[PDB]
Amino acid sequence: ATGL
Amino acid sequence: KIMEIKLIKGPKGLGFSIAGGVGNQHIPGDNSIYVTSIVEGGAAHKDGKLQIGDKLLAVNSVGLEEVTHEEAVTALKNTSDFVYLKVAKPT
Repeated sequence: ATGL
Repeated sequence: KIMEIKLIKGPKGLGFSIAGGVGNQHIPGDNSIYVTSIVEGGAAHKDGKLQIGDKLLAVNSVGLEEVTHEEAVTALKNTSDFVYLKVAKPT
């Protein structure tokens, strides 16, 4: 789950 | 139920998390990119359109349908200030  | 989101990257980023991608299925059977968290006060929160469980179709020119997580993250991060997101809404 990448936070950008 | 495709909608368009035009946003402006805040200082803290676009303010959302993604999951999904070929080899990284978020839903069994589904290689798609999916929004899993809308961060309080961030660009995306303040615009109000983007939603958890949203599927990302495109970001600017870069289609996000059937791609690796890492390709999605790269494209999402290669973004300027002005961000166009094409999304699909659930069910």
